[PDB]
Amino acid sequence: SGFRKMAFPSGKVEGCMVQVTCGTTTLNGLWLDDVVYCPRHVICTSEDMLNPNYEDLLIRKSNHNFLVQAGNVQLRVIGHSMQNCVLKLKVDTANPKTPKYKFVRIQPGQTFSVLACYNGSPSGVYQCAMRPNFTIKGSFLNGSCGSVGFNIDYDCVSFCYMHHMELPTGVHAGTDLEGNFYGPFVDRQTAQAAGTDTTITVNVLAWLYAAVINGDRWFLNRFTTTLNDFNLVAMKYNYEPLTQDHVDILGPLSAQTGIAVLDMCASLKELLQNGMNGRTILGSALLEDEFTPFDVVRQCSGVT
Amino acid sequence: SGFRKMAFPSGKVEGCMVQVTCGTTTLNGLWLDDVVYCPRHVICTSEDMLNPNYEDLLIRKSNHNFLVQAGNVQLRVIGHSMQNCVLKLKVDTANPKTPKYKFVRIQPGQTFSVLACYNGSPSGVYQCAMRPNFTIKGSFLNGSCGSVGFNIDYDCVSFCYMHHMELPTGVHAGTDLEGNFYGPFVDRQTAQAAGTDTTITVNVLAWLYAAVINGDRWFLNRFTTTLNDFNLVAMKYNYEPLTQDHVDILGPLSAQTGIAVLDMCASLKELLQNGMNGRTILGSALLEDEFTPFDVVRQCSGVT
Ligand SMILES: CC(=O)Nc1ccncc1NC(=O)[C@@H](C)c1cccc(Cl)c1
Ligand SMILES: CC(=O)Nc1ccncc1NC(=O)[C@@H](C)c1cccc(Cl)c1
Repeated sequence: SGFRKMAFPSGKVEGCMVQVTCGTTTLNGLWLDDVVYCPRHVICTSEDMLNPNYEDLLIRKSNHNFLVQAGNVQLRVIGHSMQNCVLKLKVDTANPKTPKYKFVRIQPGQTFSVLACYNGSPSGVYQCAMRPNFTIKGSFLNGSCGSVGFNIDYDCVSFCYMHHMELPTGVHAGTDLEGNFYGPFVDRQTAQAAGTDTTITVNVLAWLYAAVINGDRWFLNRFTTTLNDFNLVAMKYNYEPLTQDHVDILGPLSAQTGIAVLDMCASLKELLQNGMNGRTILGSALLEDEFTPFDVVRQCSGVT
Repeated sequence: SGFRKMAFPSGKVEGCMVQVTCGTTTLNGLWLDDVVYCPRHVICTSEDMLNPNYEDLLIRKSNHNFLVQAGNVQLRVIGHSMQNCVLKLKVDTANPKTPKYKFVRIQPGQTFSVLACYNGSPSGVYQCAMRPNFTIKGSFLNGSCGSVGFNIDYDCVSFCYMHHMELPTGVHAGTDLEGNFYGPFVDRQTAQAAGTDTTITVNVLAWLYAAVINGDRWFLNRFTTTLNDFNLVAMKYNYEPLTQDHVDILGPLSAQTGIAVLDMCASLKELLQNGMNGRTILGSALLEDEFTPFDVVRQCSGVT
């Protein structure tokens, strides 16, 4: 028992982190096979970030200008290319620690672990959710760019995020491993505001099921609701509309606890309308939305 | 910017996890050099756990009864001994992945990362605090025993916790790596209640400093207090009394923000007396106490 914001074990990803330096700029790269992936803004100075022409900037750069270091050993760069907002540096040595991996573009509301890194060295690991507005609420400082987000399926690492930018709001923006930003963000030092961030209803419901499984039952009531009635409440509280696909994914949790999804929706509706009244659920005084139904089942079943 | 419950990268510890089986019981072991450390209750059946005589139980066990597996390879057991509540299994092979390590007995209020494991395989990593009542609020299921807690200082892993037991309360109890339980707990299936759990005042203060550093300043007020006046409030709200040692440790955070420790104590006093009024601090609707002043400085400076 007990429920925690749990991250995947980070070892397979630690073995891939390298330091990439170009001119005066140093950030992190991801070494998989004979390719190092890093944010393309490594070729920029803070002066260039105001309005960078990455094609023209990359033209003044050769293989020897990209310094890649894996711990204390230098990798020889034999090729460089730009794919969307990432640079791909071909090195002459395949990473001997390359795990079985995939590149995946996650959907908003899905979760992933982040291995924060500085100068190619891992500092920490935490669990994140891709917000419905395509930002992440991470913990990143200057030098953290190139830190990756991932999921693990037994022995396979699915890389889904590469950190690129911190908005003036203090929220984070980045790309998939093909260099496509999540959301409308561009890799430019300009005012970019994150749109309205809604609460991931299906995740809050999954977390309510985790609370019931782990003993916290005070919020359960004698009521039920319909998808349309619940969604009228969800709109008012900036919660994502619940669909039958969401109800379907909550099926295993509903079967485990014996509580119908719409009954759990009525508990959530009353929690939205009346608050927690000073009470807590799984040690939290607010409705947690960064656990997917898959995360709840995984943690409550012990998937390694 | 951004503040998260961050765990240490787990790779060095993943390379040490093994599966230990004795009779019908399977749990996790920690392989360092030519020794495997695991909870001694591995020699018990659930029938034995009611009132186990570990000395008599261990007498009916030989080196060949302890099956140690590191992934898919079997380790040859050449010795076995009981040290307090842990068994030490001498194997004929030193772990090639043994990191630089230490065994440390942490103090209540200190934090550490847990690598939850099942059948010698890592499932996840999360940050914990040793509660003032010597329990931890973790996430552990049947099979998780032997999962360890640790801290990392550059390249050295300081192992501080080994998971042994879940109390009927749903909180967790375990030992240091010499087999000494934290708290009054015994490795027996008997009613053991965790004493009163207080809030780690110095950690809440450090987290208030992290909030100020990261932009959340609404709670700052025009007031100050004294250690004795603040402690009268701390007693009423089951908060650990603040000492000058605590004020001293908060020094770097006070210097960074320019806010005197006693001024931050007055903000905390008003937060205790009036609550958050529906507001949040670092995404939390309650006062967080599982970040030490060292964790705040580390996360806010990017120590790898
Ligand atoms: C100073 C500082 O803490 N930065 C950071 C902190 C946390 N994450 C990233 C960063 N870095 C950035 O956001 C910068 C270099 C930037 C600016 C404009 C566009 C892009 Cl793609 C990147
Ligand atoms: C069933 C189940 O989820 N267990 C567990 C869940 C989470 N942690 C540990 C455990 N295991 C225990 O607490 C058990 C085996 C036990 C009982 C009495 C004394 C000790 Cl030292 C140990």
